[PDB]
Amino acid sequence: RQFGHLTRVRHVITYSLSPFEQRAFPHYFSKGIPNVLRRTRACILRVAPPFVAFYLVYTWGTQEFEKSKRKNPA
Amino acid sequence: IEKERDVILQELQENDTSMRDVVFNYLHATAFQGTPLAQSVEGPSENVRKLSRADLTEYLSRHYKAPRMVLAAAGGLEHRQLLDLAQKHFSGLSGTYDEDAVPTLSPCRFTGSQICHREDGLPLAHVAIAVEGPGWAHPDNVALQVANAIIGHYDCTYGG
Repeated sequence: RQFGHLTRVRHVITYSLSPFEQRAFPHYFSKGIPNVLRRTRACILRVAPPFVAFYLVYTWGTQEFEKSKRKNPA
Repeated sequence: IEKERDVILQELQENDTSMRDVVFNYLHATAFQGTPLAQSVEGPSENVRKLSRADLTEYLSRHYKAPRMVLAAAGGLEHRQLLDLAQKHFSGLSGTYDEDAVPTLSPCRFTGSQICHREDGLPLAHVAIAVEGPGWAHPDNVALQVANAIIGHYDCTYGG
């Protein structure tokens, strides 16, 4: 497979520029970092909470393990 | 003015079919983007439905000026059959201007950029590529016309 018989396009226009005629990293700090946040807010809720719970079962799993080795009053 | 304002909007429809001339109108539109030179000749359909007599009058009243005009002819005549006749007829022309009315040129820069009107439904694909040219005065045009001649041309009929 290759270019030439993939599929159909009609009445679409493309505007593209050389790289030499433009900076490589325009608005890297300005527009990116707000876009990092918006990128972040849209994933954080359904990514962490499992890993959040993991921090607790890595927490309680060791604490409850430590106690079991300490003697009892008997 | 109103009739031609319809005729113009009949030929923009035609030049869509003059696929070759669409390319150069795209080519000039890119490499010379941002300048007046990216403009078409007949103009967009929008401005043609908005152009006034005064814009013509103002456009006309600035560029048609003797220092930036020429007359020429050849074949069957003598140069002094002619000089009298512009001395006769064109002597009344506005050979001057309001001091700040006649502008000179901006150096039109050059861009390296691609433009593509993707259209798979049509028979063939008209394509063009080019670079910055030197200009009129620069003598190496006599060089480059050779190089193009070295490469040349072909269209589906030459028996070679």
